Amino acid sequence: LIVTQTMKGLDIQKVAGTWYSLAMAASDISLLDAQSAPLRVYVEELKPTPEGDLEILLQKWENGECAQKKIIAEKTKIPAVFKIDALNENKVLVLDTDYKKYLLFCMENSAEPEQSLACQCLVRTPEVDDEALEKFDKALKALPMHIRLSFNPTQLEEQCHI
Ligand SMILES: CCCCCCCCCC(=O)O
Ligand SMILES: [Cl-]
Repeated sequence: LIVTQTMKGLDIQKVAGTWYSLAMAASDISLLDAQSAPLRVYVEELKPTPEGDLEILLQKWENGECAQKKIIAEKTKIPAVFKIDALNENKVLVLDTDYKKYLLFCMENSAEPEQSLACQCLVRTPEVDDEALEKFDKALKALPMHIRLSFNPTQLEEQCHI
């Protein structure tokens, strides 16, 4: 795979707290298409553990309902890159953040050709941050994305952005 945008000097303890999935993009349409597509996940909160792992609370559509999830992303030697345990190796990379307004991250299946990738623009507040979106869109220029979604403040205050 392919994301070579990573934040230098990341302090993971400082991303802790409330986030909103303002926008999402993926390499393949089917990753985000359906309400229950695999990477259509809505971030609720980031909880870095005191040993530097990253616990992720999120919502996902799974029954005919919005199910809650807890994902644990384990630290690696690279401060901006974490690994989620599965039948396959898949990583979380933090591309950019200011901790207090926005965070840009991607998730990719490692590895390899390249294939499969989804990125989000996270913001602290249920508001459309055009500047965070502009940085998201800048980051995505380097990537082979084929679907992009964006949410309005009303959806951002609903479960699964309904
Ligand atoms: C630093 C932002 C962390 C958010 C990463 C969300 C990972 C969800 C991957 C999944 O379970 O499909
Ligand atoms: Cl790490």
